[PDB]
Amino acid sequence: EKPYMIGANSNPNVINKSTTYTTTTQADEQDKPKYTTRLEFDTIDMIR
Amino acid sequence: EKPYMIGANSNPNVINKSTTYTTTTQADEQDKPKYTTRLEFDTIDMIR
Amino acid sequence: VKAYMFGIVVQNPDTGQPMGDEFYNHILERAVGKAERALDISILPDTQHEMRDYHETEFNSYMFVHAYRKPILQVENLQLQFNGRPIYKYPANWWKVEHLAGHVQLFPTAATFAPQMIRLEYVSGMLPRKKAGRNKPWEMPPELEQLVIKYALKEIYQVWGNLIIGAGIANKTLEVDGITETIGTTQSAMYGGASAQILQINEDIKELLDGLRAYFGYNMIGL
Amino acid sequence: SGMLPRKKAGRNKPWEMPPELEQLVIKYALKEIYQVWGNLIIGAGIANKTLEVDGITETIGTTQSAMYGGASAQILQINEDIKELLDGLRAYFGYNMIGL
Amino acid sequence: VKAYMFGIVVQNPDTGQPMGDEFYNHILERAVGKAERALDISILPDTQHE
Amino acid sequence: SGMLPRKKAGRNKPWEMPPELEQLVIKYALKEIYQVWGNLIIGAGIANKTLEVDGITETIGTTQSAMYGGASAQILQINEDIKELLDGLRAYFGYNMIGL
Amino acid sequence: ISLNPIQDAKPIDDIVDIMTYLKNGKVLRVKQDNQGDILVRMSPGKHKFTEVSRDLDKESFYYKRHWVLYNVSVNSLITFDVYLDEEYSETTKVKYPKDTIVEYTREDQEKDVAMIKEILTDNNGNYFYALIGETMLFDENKLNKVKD
Amino acid sequence: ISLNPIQDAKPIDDIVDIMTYLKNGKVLRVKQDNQGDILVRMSPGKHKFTEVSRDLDKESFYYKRHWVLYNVSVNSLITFDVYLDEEYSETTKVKYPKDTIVEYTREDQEKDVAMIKEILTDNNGNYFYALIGETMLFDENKLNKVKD
Amino acid sequence: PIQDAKPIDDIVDIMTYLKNGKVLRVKQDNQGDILVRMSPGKHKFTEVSRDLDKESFYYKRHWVLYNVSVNSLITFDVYLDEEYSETTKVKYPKDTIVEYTREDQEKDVAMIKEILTDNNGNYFYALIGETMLFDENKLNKVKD
Amino acid sequence: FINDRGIKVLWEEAYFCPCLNPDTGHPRVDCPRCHGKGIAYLPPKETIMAIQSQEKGTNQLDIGILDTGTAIGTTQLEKRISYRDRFTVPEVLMPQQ
Amino acid sequence: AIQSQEKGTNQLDIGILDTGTAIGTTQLEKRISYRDRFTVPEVLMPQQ
Amino acid sequence: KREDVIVLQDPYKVNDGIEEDLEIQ
Ligand SMILES: [Zn+2]
Repeated sequence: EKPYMIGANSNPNVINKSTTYTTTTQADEQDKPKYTTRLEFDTIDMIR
Repeated sequence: EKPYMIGANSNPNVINKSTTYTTTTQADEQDKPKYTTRLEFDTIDMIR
Repeated sequence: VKAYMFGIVVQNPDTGQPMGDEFYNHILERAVGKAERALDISILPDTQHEMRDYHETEFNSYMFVHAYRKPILQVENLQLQFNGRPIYKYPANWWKVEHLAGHVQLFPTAATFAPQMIRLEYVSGMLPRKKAGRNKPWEMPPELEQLVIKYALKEIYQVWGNLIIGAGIANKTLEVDGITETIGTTQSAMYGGASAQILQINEDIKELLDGLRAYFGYNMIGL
Repeated sequence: SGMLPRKKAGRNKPWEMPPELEQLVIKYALKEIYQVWGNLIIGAGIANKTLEVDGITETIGTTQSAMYGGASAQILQINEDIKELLDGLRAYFGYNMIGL
Repeated sequence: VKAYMFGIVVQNPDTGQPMGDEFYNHILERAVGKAERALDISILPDTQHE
Repeated sequence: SGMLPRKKAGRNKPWEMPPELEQLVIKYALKEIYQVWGNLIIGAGIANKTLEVDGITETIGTTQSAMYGGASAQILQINEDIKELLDGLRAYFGYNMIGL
Repeated sequence: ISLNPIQDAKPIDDIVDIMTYLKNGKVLRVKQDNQGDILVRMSPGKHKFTEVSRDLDKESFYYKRHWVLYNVSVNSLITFDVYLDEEYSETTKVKYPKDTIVEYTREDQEKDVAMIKEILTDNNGNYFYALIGETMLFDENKLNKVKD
Repeated sequence: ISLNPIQDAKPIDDIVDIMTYLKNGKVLRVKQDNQGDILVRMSPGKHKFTEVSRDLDKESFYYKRHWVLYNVSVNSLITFDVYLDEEYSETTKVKYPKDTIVEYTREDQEKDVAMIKEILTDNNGNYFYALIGETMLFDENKLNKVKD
Repeated sequence: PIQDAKPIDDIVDIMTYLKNGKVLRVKQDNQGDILVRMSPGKHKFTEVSRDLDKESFYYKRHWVLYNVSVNSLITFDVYLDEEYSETTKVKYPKDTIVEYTREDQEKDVAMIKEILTDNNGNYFYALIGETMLFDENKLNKVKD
Repeated sequence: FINDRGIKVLWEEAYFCPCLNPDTGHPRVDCPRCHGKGIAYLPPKETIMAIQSQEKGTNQLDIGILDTGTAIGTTQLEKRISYRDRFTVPEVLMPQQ
Repeated sequence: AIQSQEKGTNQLDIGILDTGTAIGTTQLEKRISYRDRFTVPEVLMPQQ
Repeated sequence: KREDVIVLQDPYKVNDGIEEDLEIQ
């Protein structure tokens, strides 16, 4: 009903942000994938 | 007679597909060819 | 749609999800809708309640009427009214139709204009084709099936073309410890990833669409 | 004045919204979105880059260019569809006439 | 809109913040306005005193 | 209405199908097939590639390009034949006339 | 003139209840430290096996989650906090969750630390905080967190 | 309302019958493990020699097979299954061939293993399976295979 | 009957016993048997052992960490380590492909449904789809 | 990239066996953990790794023939290999006589 | 900046020994001296 | 470096009961 307006910003200020270090752990994980094109040799043509 | 329509898919789902390993065997085989252009030196021009 | 994309799978690059059937239906509904305007048609069967004005020149011409939506599968009612009361309802056998053009004409047997005098009810659409390579004029031609498909594919390729590599990445190469991998895609600063196929689909639609307007023909109205 | 939402699939009454106006507005919206998203793929104003450190090297060439922006291909295809979509829809309403 | 952009996600590179629905609604409202001008139409139900 | 299959080689009666309509429909079919097959030669959207591992290297450059698809050459030659084939066949039927 | 209190997504500590829910087939969401947040599921039908999906949102008619077979580890469950996917949501990412000790300024200009026992929200989406020993509900800006 | 049973392509084990068929000139099809499926033939006429073709389809008016001379090995025949080309065909690549032991669910909710003795097909091209000890013919989805 | 086997059905019971700290025995396919255990102390994590024999003054088990998969537990058979029996001296193991003849002199294949014995040591076998008992000779061990 | 060009390989970390003699500082000839070698190993971890330059360098000496050569490998990210770690590639078979 | 980092191991009668070359590049205006010392808290090294 | 002077057997990996190339329906 009411018009949709941007309004004001909400992000607060942050100071002295420290880096993230990957934590060592013996526990298992799952490796986040990327699905995309694969490159391969033309082994048949290599035989030729 | 009836119109030719695509219909539904038939491929089932498969999970945990293992790789194919070429089997070692002393038996003979035949090497599947590819017929295509061949590159050669111009030996006559090499003589020149 | 998938069949025409045989060998291509539309999948998110960052997760294994393929796009669902619902999106295809949503696109297909807009593909058939776009076609319904692009050739002025009503394509799916639907019932119409139509009021039309009285023009003397057409009325004397056996009560000629040009339906707003075509083809006309059939006509249920054809009545003349003055203030909502039917002044005269014609016999069924009198009136006759031209299905494809939608002309409605009356053949009686044994100011110069007024608004909304007559009332017309009819069903606009096309039936699915019963037999291969053939269609009745009241029957869906095979080209509309392919045309609507090609319209849908224009949308699907517009989506898929962004998922080829990365996001807006044309050329790449990685060189790691003497390993080397290198790719150059169809994406370019002045051409989109699927724009090769989209261009070919335009060349296909232009041949198809023009050839089908010849089946329906040009519109005409007297003045 | 206005249009009711479409009740039945693939159909609309004259008093009823054709699905393309829905799609047309979507495509006008996407024009703005791609005009935003095209800037953020890699930094800003970066067309070509290559970086080599300690025996590992990478090269990337973006769709960004001096002559055209990174999303320009998507926008230009959106225009090609909108023009067809809009020209066809104008035939549903027709030209405007007034006596004088 | 997101469906049409399936597989593309937009974020502020300096943060983890993707644009909220507020922007989309705002854009969509001006888009439906633009289409309403592109054909001389009224595109939402609205009473008129003429 | 329609046409009978051709009985004798290289010949047709007016009530009989000329062999080119058979060929013309074939060429229209091949347009769709090549529009499919052109996508599947190498991955998708890949124009150029080169790969080097452990002293063995390979480079391939496909017919794919930003401006034209991999099968575009075949399609464009099919069009060149269809236009000649179709223009010539229209002379067998001729133009349409109606009085007014 | 407000909205009723909003429950926080209770982490599950006992492995036994986790396994019982999994056997029941209810979805689980695992916060992996290294590689983000993932969903975990038991395959339906006779061929029982664990499945993973990174389609990290509530299931919707227009957004159907895709499940990949994975050999989820017990240690992963134990060391990583796990939540029921019916609860864990973007609805309320409150800066000061329930049971968190926070520092608040009292009217006598003496800073005190109290544990948040109840949290609710209002029309504007604000986060009203209830602290033990006081009835008046504080606001986001007034409070402060003390870490370590 | 069905189609009569379809014979499976019997593999040939005895070398003697293989050689006899070859001498008669009947075509043979050899499933090589490493490099796919090939045809084997004896040359017609006086100049006898073995020939190979990879034109791997039934001979047709529009598709004539081309034969290359090759020194086919006895060991190749022995170690590799060989079929008569008149039989081996795409017509029925049944998931559970004849004489295969398959696992089927009985009405008493007890899984049993039985050997397929007869297989047939119907209008839809389905694969009806006959199992020893039972008269009702099962379907593809109901059955299951156990390997090793 | 014979008391040489007491397999666990539910994985929930397995996890409950692991919480109690009791050791488990987990079979494998064409591979060595495994023992599984929950580590004690502050940090809880699974541990495994390739050894099988009982602990003694002359024999001690070795334990190491491993990311055990629930798939193995749910699929493979599991027993309590203390109550496991090494072998039941029968020709055919349980869940093994066997061949027999039906009442109408028709040959049929099946798997062993139950392993039984009398007080004199004579062993009787029951097959799937066959309520009656079969002699050891009447059965035939099918080759893989 | 690494998952693409690599080969599946089992990564097992190395650690000195407790069986080392406390006085001489050299290992027992035979024990379950290490078969005479003074270094034991942990359970394997499935991993994809790239390998290059693989060499079967043969030295013929009075003691006999000996197989030793250099092979250069490249790992994934976040993996911290240690000295005398062990890898085995089931896929690849090597002829010996 | 640091490059070419090497954990060169020498096995000798005295025992194993870790020694290797690492090449670094500083900022401007910094005048390093012989046998200066650096430590990188971020990077951890495994030892046994 | 290759393992010739001292040889140890392949490590005892823990197997999974998931059948490889498993049909799903
Ligand atoms: Zn030792």
